[PDB]
Amino acid sequence: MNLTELKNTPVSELITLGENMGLENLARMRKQDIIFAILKQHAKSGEDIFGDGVLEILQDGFGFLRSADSSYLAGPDDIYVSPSQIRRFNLRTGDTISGKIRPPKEGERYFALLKVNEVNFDKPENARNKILFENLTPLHANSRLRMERGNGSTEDLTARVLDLASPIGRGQRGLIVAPPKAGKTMLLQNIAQSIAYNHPDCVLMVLLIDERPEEVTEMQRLVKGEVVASTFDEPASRHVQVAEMVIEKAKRLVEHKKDVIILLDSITRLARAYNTVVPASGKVLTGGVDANALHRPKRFFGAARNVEEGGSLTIIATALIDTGSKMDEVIYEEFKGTGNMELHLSRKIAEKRVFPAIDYNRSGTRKEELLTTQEELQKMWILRKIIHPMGEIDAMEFLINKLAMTKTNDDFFEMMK
Amino acid sequence: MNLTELKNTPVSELITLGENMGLENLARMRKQDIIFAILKQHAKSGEDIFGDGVLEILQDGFGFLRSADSSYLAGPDDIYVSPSQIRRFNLRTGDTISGKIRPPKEGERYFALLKVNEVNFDKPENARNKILFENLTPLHANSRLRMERGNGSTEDLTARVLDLASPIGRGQRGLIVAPPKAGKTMLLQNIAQSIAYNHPDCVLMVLLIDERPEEVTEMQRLVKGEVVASTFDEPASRHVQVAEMVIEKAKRLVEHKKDVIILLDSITRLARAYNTVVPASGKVLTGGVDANALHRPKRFFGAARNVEEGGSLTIIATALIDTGSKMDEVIYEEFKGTGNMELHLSRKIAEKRVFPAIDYNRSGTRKEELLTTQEELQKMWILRKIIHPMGEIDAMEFLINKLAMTKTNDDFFEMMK
RNA sequence: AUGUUUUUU
Ligand SMILES: Nc1ncnc2c1ncn2[C@@H]1O[C@H](COP(=O)(O)OP(=O)(O)O)[C@@H](O)[C@H]1O
Ligand SMILES: Nc1ncnc2c1ncn2[C@@H]1O[C@H](COP(=O)(O)OP(=O)(O)O)[C@@H](O)[C@H]1O
Ligand code: BEF
Ligand code: BEF
Ligand SMILES: [Mg+2]
Ligand SMILES: [Mg+2]
Repeated sequence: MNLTELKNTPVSELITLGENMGLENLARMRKQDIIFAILKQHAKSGEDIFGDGVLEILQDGFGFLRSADSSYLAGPDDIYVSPSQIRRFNLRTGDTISGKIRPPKEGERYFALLKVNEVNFDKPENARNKILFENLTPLHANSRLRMERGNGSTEDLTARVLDLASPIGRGQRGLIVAPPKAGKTMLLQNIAQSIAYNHPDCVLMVLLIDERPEEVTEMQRLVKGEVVASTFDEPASRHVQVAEMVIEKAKRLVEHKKDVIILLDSITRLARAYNTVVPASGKVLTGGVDANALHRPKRFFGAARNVEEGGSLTIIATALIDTGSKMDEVIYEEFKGTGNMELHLSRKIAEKRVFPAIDYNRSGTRKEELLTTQEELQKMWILRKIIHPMGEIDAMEFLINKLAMTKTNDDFFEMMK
Repeated sequence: MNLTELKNTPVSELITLGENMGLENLARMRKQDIIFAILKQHAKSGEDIFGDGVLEILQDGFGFLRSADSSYLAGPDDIYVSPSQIRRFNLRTGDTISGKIRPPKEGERYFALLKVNEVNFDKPENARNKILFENLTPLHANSRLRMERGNGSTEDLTARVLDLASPIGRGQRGLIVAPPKAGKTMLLQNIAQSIAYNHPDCVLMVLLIDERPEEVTEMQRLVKGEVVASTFDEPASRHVQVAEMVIEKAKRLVEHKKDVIILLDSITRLARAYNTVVPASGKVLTGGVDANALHRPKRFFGAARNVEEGGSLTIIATALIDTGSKMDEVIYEEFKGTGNMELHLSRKIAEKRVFPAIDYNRSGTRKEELLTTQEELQKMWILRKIIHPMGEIDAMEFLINKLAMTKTNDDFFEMMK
């Protein structure tokens, strides 16, 4: 008796099971209400019920166990967590809790937690003694997260160009700067697919705030990982809540020496949401940005770091420029002094239908020698010195024509000499 | 005895009928008052009266049935809908209701609804069980909505250029960016005529907010569809109300697997109206735009989506640029990074009296391979690569001179090779 | 109202 197991079951089988259990007509009923009635009827027989979810401690002291399939939205099937157990096990926002639950009695509206069985997918004896995320020693990117497929596919050209322009390692904090209508969607899809193919052990999390739902359901059915999104039909409060829950879960996972990867596509939208939810202080800067509005996105971005004791946190955010709004322009570069990695995309190259439209000149990675060998770094330096004199479109055409001849970049580097 | 039937009748016949029924002199009376008196006299004999309209639920709990011929304006002949029936049939704003009505008794001012016969042009048993619009899975444009006439007319050149620049499919969410005095009116008229000619099965709705009455009555007598407009003589409150009613009706139609097409021509004017009706919060951004003013137009724009279960919602809005106001430059923009189709028009080409004055270079459609075949996409790519080096005016002249030689674009593509 | 917008290189 698990909550996620009943959530994954279809509607027809749940209706059939409820009709066999002998309850009210479930055809004219919601799936969540059907599951609730089935759990009630199964607990009336004396059997136990189990559930799971991410903890969201409220300001009063209690909390609930949000579900991932609903993008951490307030649902009727949330498991109530008393503050006594929180104080007894030192629980915090983001801790994954899995234990026995019971249906609400007369006068209650949510399931109660009796005994916790597993904390953060581990024993509670290992979670009671742990080092906080704020005390971990940061470090630079040491492990190399190669994005090249290696299967010789035609779509691998984007990953090869990305590796030649800006290699990505564990704990990297980069930025994907690109004007609208440049190809950010396809680039993010390719990055997510390459991460899921090359490094399936890492925890991939794609955050899409204030996006077109069709794109949400497309990304959810395309990438092999977790997708937490919030369409534009929701207020900025839900955006802030989702961002906080995601970053808290990422911190709790990193605290257990896990490799978390966050592919953010709405850093600008997140900053707009934070500027909308912040109370007015009577002081407005140039472009309509509050003085204390960028602090929360600043911390959300800076949360990414590489841990020496174990694990890492990678955050790749895509910033929006040339959107016609001065607020986004002020945000983007305020954040430019940030992202230890900038991958610029050119609109002029995208208009020529030359995919990918990557600005190789302005791209780059700091401390790239820690992720590449000596000969590889020398070859990349020679390639950059050869590409720099040529124009952007000409350099992109040259790179595409030279990478189409071979499958691996090593052969291209060997033929360049 | 139908309301719309009496509304379509002329004034002279209604006056004659009222004089034959033996009532007060109807020559010095309004047509609506004449219809009201005729309905009263006909109901005094014991016969039944029927009406219809779009439901507009008020904040208190009751509602009225607005009429389409009055642009959903508050009229004396609105049918009152009690909240009891709303609670009994789960009615919402936008549901088309058609049932028996009765004249108001002593102390009443509006017609009452006794029994509902048809809901959303369908049986109530099919409307009681339905999936909300917020739960439908979005998708990209799959079905091709070809705009080419095919009759070899001289006006078909605009549709041919539009198809070669940006093909339109079901569920598309585009933008027509053009400075003033460019030819937006003729272009919108041609688009509406091509939609009514090629795809007469789709529900066409043209929304004109804050425009001149002459243009309104011109569009109403030119296109073959529904025209809901609101001239500048009305406050922004009526603009917001009309936009809400139109989008709610569109959502209710899409919920019944219908293909709705909305040709918006005032996205900038709608954003200005929303910025005017929003209460001041003491925080003004660059250009005079409120922080929470663009949220409602953002949702109105993002409502457009393609449904996998059935139906679609297409919204083609025309944004205004270079109007001398910085608010529109932020308002029209901020919207640039939202849609997935931009059809730019050049003022320099319009000054040369070269119609249509379309910027073929900056135009385009994302995921265009889902609406065109392989050979068609290759021919469009070759045409774009040939047109790109030439200047805007030169490319437009070349395209016009090459399309004037033949009737179909297939012959042009075959002759280009 | 100052900042924002005006405003840019
Ligand atoms: N690698 C690519 N190959 C082919 N087309 C692409 C590629 N990247 C982008 N595009 C085209 O650009 C359009 C928009 O790209 P997108 O990633 O949505 O840009 P952004 O996210 O910056 O708005 C897509 O619909 C696609 O047709
Ligand atoms: N396809 C066309 N053919 C001929 N003249 C046109 C065409 N499109 C626009 N025009 C001219 O431009 C004028 C204004 O066009 P309009 O569509 O009103 O531009 P906008 O809507 O951008 O203000 C029209 O009065 C018309 O004379
Ligand atoms: F319009 Be893109 F997604 F920035
Ligand atoms: F003056 Be146009 F209608 F934009
Ligand atoms: Mg995008
Ligand atoms: Mg116009």
